[PDB]
Amino acid sequence: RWSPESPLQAPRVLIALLARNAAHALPTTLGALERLRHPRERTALWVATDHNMDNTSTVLREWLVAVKSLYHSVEWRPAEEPRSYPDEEGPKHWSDSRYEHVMKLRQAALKSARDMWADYILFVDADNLILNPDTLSLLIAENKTVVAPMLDSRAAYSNFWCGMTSQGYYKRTPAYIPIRKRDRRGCFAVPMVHSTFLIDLRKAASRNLAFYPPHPDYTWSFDDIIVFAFSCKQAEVQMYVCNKEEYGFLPVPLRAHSTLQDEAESFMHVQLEVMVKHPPAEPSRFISAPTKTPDKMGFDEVFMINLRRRQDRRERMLRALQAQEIECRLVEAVDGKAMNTSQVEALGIQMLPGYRDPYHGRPLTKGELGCFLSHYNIWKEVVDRGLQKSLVFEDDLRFEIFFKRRLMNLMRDVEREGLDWDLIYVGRKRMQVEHPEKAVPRVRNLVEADYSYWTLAYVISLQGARKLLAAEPLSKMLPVDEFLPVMFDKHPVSEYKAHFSLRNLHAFSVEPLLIYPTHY
Amino acid sequence: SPESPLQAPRVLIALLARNAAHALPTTLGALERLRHPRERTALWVATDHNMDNTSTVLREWLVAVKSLYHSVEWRPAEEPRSYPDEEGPKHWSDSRYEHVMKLRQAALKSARDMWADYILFVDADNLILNPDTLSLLIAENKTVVAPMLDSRAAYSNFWCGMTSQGYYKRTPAYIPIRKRDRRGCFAVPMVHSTFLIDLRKAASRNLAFYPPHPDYTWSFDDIIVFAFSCKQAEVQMYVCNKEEYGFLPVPLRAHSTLQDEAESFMHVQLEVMVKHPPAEPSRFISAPTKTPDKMGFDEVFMINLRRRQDRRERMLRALQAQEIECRLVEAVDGKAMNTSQVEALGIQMLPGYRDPYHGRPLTKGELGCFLSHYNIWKEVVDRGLQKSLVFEDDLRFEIFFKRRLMNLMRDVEREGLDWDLIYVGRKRMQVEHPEKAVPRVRNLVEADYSYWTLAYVISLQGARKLLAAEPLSKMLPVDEFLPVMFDKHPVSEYKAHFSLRNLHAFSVEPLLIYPTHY
Ligand SMILES: O=c1ccn([C@@H]2O[C@H](COP(=O)(O)OP(=O)(O)O[C@H]3O[C@H](CO)[C@H](O)[C@H](O)[C@H]3O)[C@@H](O)[C@H]2O)c(=O)[nH]1
Ligand SMILES: O=c1ccn([C@@H]2O[C@H](COP(=O)(O)OP(=O)(O)O[C@H]3O[C@H](CO)[C@H](O)[C@H](O)[C@H]3O)[C@@H](O)[C@H]2O)c(=O)[nH]1
Ligand SMILES: [Ca+2]
Ligand SMILES: [Ca+2]
Ligand SMILES: [Cl-]
Ligand SMILES: [Cl-]
Ligand SMILES: [Cl-]
Ligand SMILES: [Cl-]
Ligand SMILES: [Cl-]
Ligand SMILES: [Cl-]
Ligand SMILES: [Cl-]
Ligand SMILES: [Hg+2]
Ligand SMILES: [Hg+2]
Ligand SMILES: [Hg+2]
Ligand SMILES: [Hg+2]
Ligand SMILES: [Hg+2]
Ligand SMILES: [Hg+2]
Ligand SMILES: [Hg+2]
Ligand SMILES: [Hg+2]
Ligand SMILES: [Hg+2]
Repeated sequence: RWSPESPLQAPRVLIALLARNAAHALPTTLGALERLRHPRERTALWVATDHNMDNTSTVLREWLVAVKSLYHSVEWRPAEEPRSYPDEEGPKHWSDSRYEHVMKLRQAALKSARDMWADYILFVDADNLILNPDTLSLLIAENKTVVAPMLDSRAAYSNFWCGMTSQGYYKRTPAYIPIRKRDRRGCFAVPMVHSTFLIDLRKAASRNLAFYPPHPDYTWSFDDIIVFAFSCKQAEVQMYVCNKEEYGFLPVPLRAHSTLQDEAESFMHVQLEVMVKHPPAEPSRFISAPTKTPDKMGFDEVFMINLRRRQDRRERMLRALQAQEIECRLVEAVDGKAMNTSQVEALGIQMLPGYRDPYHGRPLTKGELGCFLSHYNIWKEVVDRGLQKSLVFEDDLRFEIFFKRRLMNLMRDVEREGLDWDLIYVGRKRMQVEHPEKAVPRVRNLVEADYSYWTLAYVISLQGARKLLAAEPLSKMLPVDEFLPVMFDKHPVSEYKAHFSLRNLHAFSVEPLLIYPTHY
Repeated sequence: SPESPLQAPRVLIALLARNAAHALPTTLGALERLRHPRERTALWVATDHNMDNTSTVLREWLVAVKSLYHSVEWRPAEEPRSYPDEEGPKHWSDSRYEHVMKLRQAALKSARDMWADYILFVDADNLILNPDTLSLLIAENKTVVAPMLDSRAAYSNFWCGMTSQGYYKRTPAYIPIRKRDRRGCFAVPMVHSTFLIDLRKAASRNLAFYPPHPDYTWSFDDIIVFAFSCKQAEVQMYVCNKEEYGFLPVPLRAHSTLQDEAESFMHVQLEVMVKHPPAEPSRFISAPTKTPDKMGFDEVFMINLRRRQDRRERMLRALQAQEIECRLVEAVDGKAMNTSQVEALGIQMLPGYRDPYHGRPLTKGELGCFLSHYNIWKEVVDRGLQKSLVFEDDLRFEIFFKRRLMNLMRDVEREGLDWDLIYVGRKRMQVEHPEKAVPRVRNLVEADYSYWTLAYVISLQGARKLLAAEPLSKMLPVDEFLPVMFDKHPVSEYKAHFSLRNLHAFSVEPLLIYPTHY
């Protein structure tokens, strides 16, 4: 008699979470873990926290209490004191006692998974955002013994190495950039994975894996990730990294003598990078992130141009500026296409005689017309209200890490030197890259702006706002990203610089640039 | 790079034990030798209401094997030693039913909480001889599957039918399955005693040993309550008889005794030693010593060829297991005798004898076997043994052999019967009508035509009567000479050679001994 067997229950996963100074990331990080599409009754939690300067253990304790009954089991190993290691130089310094402790901890979680008869153990670093709720299911689907999902960072850094040096050190290989950029998809054999990975405790070879102590043959640096990677070689366990689709994001590690504020702002940029192409990563419905209070970054006004019909560009920028604690005045963009020929003449608008597109040879467009009038209105607002220094934003731009501190420290450097400036580029397209642009003395990270090509973000002074308006550019209409290089006298074509007489604009540019385009 | 093999599935073995010290050495030994990784095996043991030292045997064993297994849970309860609503140790009251259901439910919750793949229930007196039984059960990929355990009777750990009220039901399919005529895994409405639950299956979440399903309207029986639970869960129960798995004692009545259970499980060990080597106990438990008596006889002989070492070791184990002591008599190899030594004893075949089956005359094997019995008949008269039991070396002992045989001889001597021979093992040739019973002596009948000499009781008066006929000059096989002496041999040509056939012969009814191979 045939009788159908019911389905197998999902694999039994232990999620091991080591947390130190993670209160900045846990609301977003733990919310992502809650919403993993894996049955919570087939999931167990293992949490260890210690050496905390922030209220990391308090956030964890509240979250665990809220989700304890949903899971197969929960282990909780806090240690309030000491808040820092006796042999450390700072919270971001990986001393030997911190290496040893974290190794011992991962080993304890590994043993705990073995003792509770779990199929898999999943390590997730407290600052690792597992955005894809299917990541755990997808990693189980690969039937590997140690597999890791390639997480995206702001740079080439990711949670895997492509080469090793037979001494344990990092090593670039030609295949890293292809894997990193997902040009080659799949799962690849690599000598190193870290941060987040899945161990298959069904595999018999996993019984020989060990986070601590180092293997008896280990003769490398006292590094936690190196000790484990060497343990996979001895057990002949091939580590794999998969990039078949997007899984999550992670911040790039900081230097030893960095600070907790660096780390909190570093993870905030991760949230920004997510919001470039995704909705904002939501927090847990049981953890609440602290309320932020913004400012104008010491400016007289921070503008943001936006066309009302581009509603999704508006919400994205407001979420990004809010997350960076930056306040803006929304300026309605001049819809250049909605202006008939009569309203164009009503403002004395005439294209510059003989203008041709640098890459197609076309006259000025209605889009570039409405774009020039948008910046033209802001220049009018600057002169009317007498704002001495203002920052101007557009609606499609991504922010660099530590954007707020980095620009504010330039503005306190430009001010302390009494620089006679009109236009400071926060984001442009540098067109003169043969010889380097002349650096501005006594003001670090600032150069004299040569021929640029964009107006994504810039600082303008009241002096510069009058200079632009006094050149009456409405009758000599030229796209705004070319009219500015005409005003500081670095435009390549001289048939354009001839129509404008006085071109005494003091233009500078932040170096490196603090803002880039979204879709480049 | 090649992925390593998967580990074996995680199995929790659940063991309820009450008054099982008689079986735990042999039973626990069978489990510790299961071909299934101990690191992938966990133990769950609960014991209570013990009148024997069951609790001490388990603790002695668990302490010795704790370090070898993934986990060990241990639930003992010394007081009380019996249920307040019971009529005896073998009576299943509602408190006993309720407690046993709670223990199995507790074992199921344990298996679930420790994330085991399977839970294997094994009754404390179930001898899982086959070390691969666990592996085989897992292989069938069933949610509730049981191995068919052999018993001395038609009883096994499954039913083929069930009534609309939850009672046992015979079906035409039970016997073919029970005798391994139809081999395979069959869907049945009831399995118990030893079975495997697949906790990987989502349906197993709905199984519960306790409490009964809210629709349960049947009797408060532990196995039926579980059976109805799988019905509500739509989980099909299976039993597999593809090969020999293990052995099971047949349950006893509510008013049976502990010694009945102890001796009933001993018979399981005897049954194993028929076609299999002896079932060894755990090398971590000391089996209790046994004191053998002569069962009140003046002597117990065992005939055996010195060359048949295999038969000797098997009998000396079955006897020692039953606390029976025998004097070993070396048989006379009638095949190693040349034609000169045959005449040296004054031996002549009875004129005209031939085998009633293939027509052969008396054989050399049938010669020395008569002489071995002939030499024992002499030692009886020489030593003056009033009552003696005579054994051979290919015997199958019935259940409760020692007590049933002693009770018979006690019923005989208290009645003063003029007896000379009492068969204990034989082939009854009168099968049309039952043989004439002996009044006032239960389980004893007058021996009609019989045909074996497996084992028998012989008196001094009867030991003289055989030798008085002087049979060496007119020799038949010894199993045909006796029916001549009590005058039941159908051949009047043979009986005509013996002038006085005055032997008074009897037999136990039913027989207590049968051959190893029929
Ligand atoms: O004493 C400690 C130190 C760290 N952690 C926790 O362990 C993880 C370490 O992640 P960090 O962000 O603090 O460290 P990095 O981002 O700089 O990168 C890390 O990548 C690996 C972790 O996956 C190795 O730990 C490596 O040495 C280390 O540089 C985090 O979950 C952190 O919260 C602790 O619980 N206790
Ligand atoms: O209070 C108790 C009563 C029983 N048992 C245990 O229950 C198991 C089965 O009991 P028995 O072998 O003594 O009883 P049976 O031989 O008659 O076989 C049983 O077969 C089924 C499955 O075991 C049911 O339990 C049924 O009630 C019963 O007949 C044994 O391991 C016994 O040790 C206990 O641990 N504690
Ligand atoms: Ca990190
Ligand atoms: Ca039993
Ligand atoms: Cl430094
Ligand atoms: Cl320093
Ligand atoms: Cl804002
Ligand atoms: Cl113990
Ligand atoms: Cl049978
Ligand atoms: Cl029955
Ligand atoms: Cl003996
Ligand atoms: Hg690679
Ligand atoms: Hg590794
Ligand atoms: Hg430093
Ligand atoms: Hg705003
Ligand atoms: Hg059947
Ligand atoms: Hg059942
Ligand atoms: Hg003996
Ligand atoms: Hg014989
Ligand atoms: Hg028997």
